[PDB]
Amino acid sequence: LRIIWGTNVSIQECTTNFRNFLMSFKYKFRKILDERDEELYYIKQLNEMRELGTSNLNLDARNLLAYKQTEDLYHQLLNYPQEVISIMDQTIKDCMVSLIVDNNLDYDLDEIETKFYKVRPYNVGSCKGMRELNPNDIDKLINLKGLVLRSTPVIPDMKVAFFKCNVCDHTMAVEIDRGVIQEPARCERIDCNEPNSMSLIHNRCSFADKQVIKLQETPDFVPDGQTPHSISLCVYDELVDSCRAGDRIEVTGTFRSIPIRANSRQRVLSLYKTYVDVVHVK
Amino acid sequence: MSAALPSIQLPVDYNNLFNEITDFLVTFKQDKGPKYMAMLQKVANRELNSVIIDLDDILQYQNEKFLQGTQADDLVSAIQQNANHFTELFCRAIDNNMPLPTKEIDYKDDVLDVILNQRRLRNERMLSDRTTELFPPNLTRRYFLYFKPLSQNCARRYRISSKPLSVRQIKGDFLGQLITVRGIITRVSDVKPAVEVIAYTCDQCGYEVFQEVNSRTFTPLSECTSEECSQNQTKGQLFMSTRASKFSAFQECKIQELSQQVPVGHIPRSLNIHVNGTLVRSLSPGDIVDVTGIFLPAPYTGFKALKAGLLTETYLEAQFVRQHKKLTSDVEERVMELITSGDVYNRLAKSIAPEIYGNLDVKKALLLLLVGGVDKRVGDGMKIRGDINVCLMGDPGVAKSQLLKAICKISPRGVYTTGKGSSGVGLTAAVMKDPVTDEMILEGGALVLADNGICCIDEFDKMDESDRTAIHEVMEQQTISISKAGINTTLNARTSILAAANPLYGRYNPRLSPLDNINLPAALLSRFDILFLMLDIPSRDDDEKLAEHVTYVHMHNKQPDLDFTPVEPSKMREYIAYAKTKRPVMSEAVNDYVVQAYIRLRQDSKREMDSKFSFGQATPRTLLGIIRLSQALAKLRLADMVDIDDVEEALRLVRVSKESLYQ
Repeated sequence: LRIIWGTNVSIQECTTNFRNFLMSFKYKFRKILDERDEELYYIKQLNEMRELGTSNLNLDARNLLAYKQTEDLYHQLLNYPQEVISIMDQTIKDCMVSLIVDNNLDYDLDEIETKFYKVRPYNVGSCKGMRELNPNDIDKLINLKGLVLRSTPVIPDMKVAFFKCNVCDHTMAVEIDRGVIQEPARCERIDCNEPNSMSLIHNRCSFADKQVIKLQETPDFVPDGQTPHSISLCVYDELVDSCRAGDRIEVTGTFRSIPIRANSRQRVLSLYKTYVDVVHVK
Repeated sequence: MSAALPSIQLPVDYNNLFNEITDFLVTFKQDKGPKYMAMLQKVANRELNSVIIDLDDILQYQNEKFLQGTQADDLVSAIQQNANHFTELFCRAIDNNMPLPTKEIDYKDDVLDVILNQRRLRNERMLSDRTTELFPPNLTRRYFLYFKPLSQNCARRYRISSKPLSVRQIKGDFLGQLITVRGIITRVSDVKPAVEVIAYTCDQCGYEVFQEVNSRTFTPLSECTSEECSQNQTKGQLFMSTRASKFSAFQECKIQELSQQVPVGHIPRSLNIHVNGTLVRSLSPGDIVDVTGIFLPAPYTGFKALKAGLLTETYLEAQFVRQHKKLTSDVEERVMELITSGDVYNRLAKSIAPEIYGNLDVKKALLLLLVGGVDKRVGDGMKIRGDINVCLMGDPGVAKSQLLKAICKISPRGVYTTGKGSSGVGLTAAVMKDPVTDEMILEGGALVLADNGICCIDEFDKMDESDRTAIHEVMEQQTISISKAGINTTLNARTSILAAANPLYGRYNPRLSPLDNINLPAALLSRFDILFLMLDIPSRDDDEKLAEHVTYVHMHNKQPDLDFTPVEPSKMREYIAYAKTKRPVMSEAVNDYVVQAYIRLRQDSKREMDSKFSFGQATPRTLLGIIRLSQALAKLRLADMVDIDDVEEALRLVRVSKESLYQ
């Protein structure tokens, strides 16, 4: 198969593994909750978003341990949680096509096949607070229980750039997808023009949203000496303006750390700052 | 280079110590085989990451070098000379004598397992991919080192470096050594990931450039420096990587002095301490502890010319912590000692606070409230009142403060307070100034941290503009909040109140009207349950006994007497905690006996109607409180006997708490 330098994860068996997990399910999981429903919650809901148009599937993600297969998927999910969502976002759009190929009268077969969807695994495992966050927890899922305090308005992100030098007309749009904007040093739109002054027409290329939110843990069974400390949030999608400040929270997020510039005007840097990146809140 | 760059020839070298750590191989057979090698096996199988290389295994190793008459230099000499140099030659001795594949890990069951071997094989196959950079030794450790000195009778055997010196005398030649200091830990920061290794990827060659981590500021390098992706017309542009960069633990703390070994002069000063390895998350604010560790100064690297000439601002680096002074689980033998001996109403009354004269009524009124218990599991949305509050008043000269507050410093989770400091605005939490780290945190007072405990207050006439709000808001159920311009979130309220109001000038005149000295009528006559008094009447027989009472404590130093065996406070604490796990349910004859009690409570209170002595006009809020303390005393003395006699103990207390002014 295709093995990556970065991860150790597989190829699209999980697509095939999801489909037999999803379609041949109809109920499971009674064995842990043995007290003593003929169709799975996901199956009817998969038809529901098809006729609502929404882009969000709130996956319980506590089924791969309640299914005989998908164990290695399940433990890769708690171990490479940036690639495996990017694999799973390809499946749901294609599994939507797997219901679209049945009846060809279903919303003209183009427009619900252009806007992307996304998934939301949540309630995965459990944590207990903040005095357990060890440095080895680099790319894992964390299940916090705390309190939101205050917010900020949205600052924008750099998802696409724009350029134009002083020729008559040049509307290129360079992508970034990094921490590095790359630039040319030669002209364009002619066969003979020198290394010209390339200008940065900033207010033309589109930007999405982003919001940082400050959290402090709820002082839960604190031993009457310790002060509840802080951590921050970063959201990307349309979970903005729904996390208003002042309510109890249970977040479902990944982990990330960033460097800081030590001098404000140099690129020199080293006690890092971390944060979390939310995939789904509650 | 010239101008005194070479030094004098020193007789103390390192190669004589380098081979002496080579004979720290399997040779120490006194202390099942090589014992320090046995600990080497319980780390490689990945369950614990702290070795302990003490001085005991060095001194006994020097004890059985008493017979080999050869030149063996001293070890505790050099390791107190320059202690920090004794870890880098140490790790370069373990690797030649480390048994590597002694564990069994297949795919999972180890963090960062297949990928480091993926990384190692990606560098191992690239060790022979020409038809090259070795690992810096910091990459493959997955372990740390530690040290531990001695202050036992081995120091009195034969010969110091571990006397607990204070911070005051420490500035001399004690810089670059290993010294322990006791203190009190304050200013606990958090745990942040520090850097020890690096990995830049350029996405063209994949050759991850490694470097040692220097001080807190450093700089990335260029992209045309490598061996494959360099040296052409195209160079891969470098950037960082997270998962291929191992990160450590780090947390900062500050010490002070014991306030008993300080001289008569100056104030004590602080000191900086760090952590490494895995001693982290093991200190607390208020720990009367001591740390043993090694010494080094640090450069400042900022504004070093005009200011910062040769200032030093050192810290100490930690090595060991020796912390001090810390339910049917090998403790049931003392729970039986209360069950077999019995004696609830009197021996426990003499147990808590036996250091006064008389007043067995009030020492009994408090022990019932030190157990509490869930009032009623209401289920529906009827949040009933619990946790009644008793207030005191009167002006004795027996220093009333250390009567009540001595109970608070042994009772569980019961925080002390006073008038100054956390006033009624800072009784709850608020937002304040912080250091250069995350400001606008929610700093608290007492009630946001002492939930469901004891709020032992004094000085009730102090800061009353904020306090008079503060007492109602906890007597009112569940509105401890921060109604500021920051947030409108509200937290719980479940704590009992024990108040002691001081009178007006001189004595409270009992012939005058009461409430001449307490300023809250509405807080008292309707929202409390019971009162007391500490009035002083002249009486000859008691005071000479009270005179012998206070003079007996001076010639000796001990205070105990009067045929009472003193009881350990853990025993009743276990008895309270066991009593808090019962919660009996009342019968029907008890509510039949209180309706006749309240009628007899109604009729006589509706006879006086005067402003001479008495308070109250028989509220049901007093009626529900007398049900509250009954099941409380039925909780502590649970023999499953909720009956007429159990509540007869209850009205026995309300009649003696009342009319304490009639003398």
